[PDB]
Amino acid sequence: HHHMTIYNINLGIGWASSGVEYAQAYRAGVFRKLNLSSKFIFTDMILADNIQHLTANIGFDDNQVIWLYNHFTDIKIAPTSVTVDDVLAYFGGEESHREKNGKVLRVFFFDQDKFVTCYLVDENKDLVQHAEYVFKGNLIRKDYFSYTRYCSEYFAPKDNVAVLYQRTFYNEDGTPVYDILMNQGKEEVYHFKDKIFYGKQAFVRAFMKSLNLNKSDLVILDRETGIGQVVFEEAQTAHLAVVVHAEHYSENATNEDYILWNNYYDYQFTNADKVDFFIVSTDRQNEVLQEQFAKYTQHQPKIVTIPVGSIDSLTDSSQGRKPFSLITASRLAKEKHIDWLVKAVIEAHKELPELTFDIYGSGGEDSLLREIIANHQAEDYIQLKGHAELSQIYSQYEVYLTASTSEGFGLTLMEAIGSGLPLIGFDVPYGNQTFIEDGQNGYLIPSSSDHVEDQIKQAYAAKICQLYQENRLEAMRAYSYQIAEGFLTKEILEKWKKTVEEVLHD
Ligand SMILES: O=c1ccn([C@@H]2O[C@H](COP(=O)(O)OP(=O)(O)O)[C@@H](O)[C@H]2O)c(=O)[nH]1
Ligand SMILES: CC(=O)N[C@@H]1[C@@H](O)[C@H](O)[C@@H](CO)O[C@H]1O
Repeated sequence: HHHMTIYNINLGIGWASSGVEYAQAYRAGVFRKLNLSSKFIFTDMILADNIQHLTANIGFDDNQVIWLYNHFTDIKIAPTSVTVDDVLAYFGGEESHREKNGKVLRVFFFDQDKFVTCYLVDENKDLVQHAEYVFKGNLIRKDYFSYTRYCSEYFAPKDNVAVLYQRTFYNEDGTPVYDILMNQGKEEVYHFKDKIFYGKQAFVRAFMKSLNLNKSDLVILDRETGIGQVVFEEAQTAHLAVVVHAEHYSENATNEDYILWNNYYDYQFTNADKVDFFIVSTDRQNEVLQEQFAKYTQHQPKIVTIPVGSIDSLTDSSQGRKPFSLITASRLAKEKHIDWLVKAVIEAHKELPELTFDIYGSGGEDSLLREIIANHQAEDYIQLKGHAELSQIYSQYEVYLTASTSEGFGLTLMEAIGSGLPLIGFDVPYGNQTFIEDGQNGYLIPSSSDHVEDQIKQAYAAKICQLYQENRLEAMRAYSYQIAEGFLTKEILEKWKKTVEEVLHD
């Protein structure tokens, strides 16, 4: 490549990803619009799914995607198109019968000692994402497929448990490119046939060098656990930007003489002299971080404010908004405190029996949330919707609720106001203070460090009730759209263009 390329580095991606991954997807949308060459690199081993299925889901174009382990081969990022028949060709013939159970297809043979389990992309299609080969009860090999087999895993029995010892990655023609020798989940040795790498760091270094980075390239680092030093070192011949996503230090641990950074930034902040610029989503975080660099460190890095999201256009309700309908959208994670919202809604429902509350997202808090709902017999008006595509969802509702105690930005807050939702949330930095004008487009609720649950639920309940009882909904929605005009894609393109124009040239 001769053209400027923007390389973006993250660990992983899933069906129900965090805002970090969605922010990357927003950024990809911007780079496409600016007709700029970009790559989004993921460094995690992802085998449970075809990585292309995940990236396409979130909206990356296939040619914007680099997967670390695939990169050294000539197999392109692609959807799974291998069939059951294609799969069975890798294993010996003579099928006796099958068993199907959803996506799990087990193919039995007359050789009673062997069977193949296929894991289908779609229960009602014959596309096979990966397959498992079992001999006399023992798992021996797993193959992984896109348009051909790109990876095999090799297993041997120990105490009757299958132990992974080797992973091999292939080229299109079926020849192996490299083997990873495994030890209890650690990728210890990467054997490239004519050379060898010891440890993932060395492997990632080789990857970085394989990019042939030019001075006019930009490396943007989103997440970096395990690989920071190698990325930092190899990015010096290009330009290096670090995106700060969440709150970046611990207030409770910090005092006049000592600061405790967020673990995901400690490395980057310690070595800020190696970073060309940091990116933050709000000016308040910008100023906070700048001050802390001056107060606690010997660095004075460049820090630019670029929102991680933008709104293409405001979205109007297409068929109207259900009366008294409430929405929240997040990972079901402790730091979002959706349980406080559920209890608040149960309470407000005493005064407004028409209230409903839909909860979008996935996460380990689902068990607690179901328990609270069951305990109050609230199933008919409070529901978990799962992780969904939200673009058409928000404008079907009246008001958005958040009990998150901290947001670097909060993409669902931006998305919510872009669809004309008033917001009710805690008066906490940074996102809530960016997106909520108390009394104009919703309410900011004072937060306390002791976090008394009874007080919290009473406050949210009171505020929800007040919005409806004082007839504030029309005015607040209108004000949300007004705030949202400050977060439109047109503005953001210019911010990126400007930043890109400054890394290109000087
Ligand atoms: O059911 C859901 C819930 C969330 N999201 C997306 O996940 C991202 C969450 O980002 P945010 O900044 O709100 O929270 P984070 O997960 O970063 O704390 C947003 O872009 C949402 O649109 C989604 O697509 N479907
Ligand atoms: C809890 C928290 O701070 N989450 C931040 C979010 O506010 C921000 O929108 C996103 C994308 O930058 O990074 C997140 O993970």
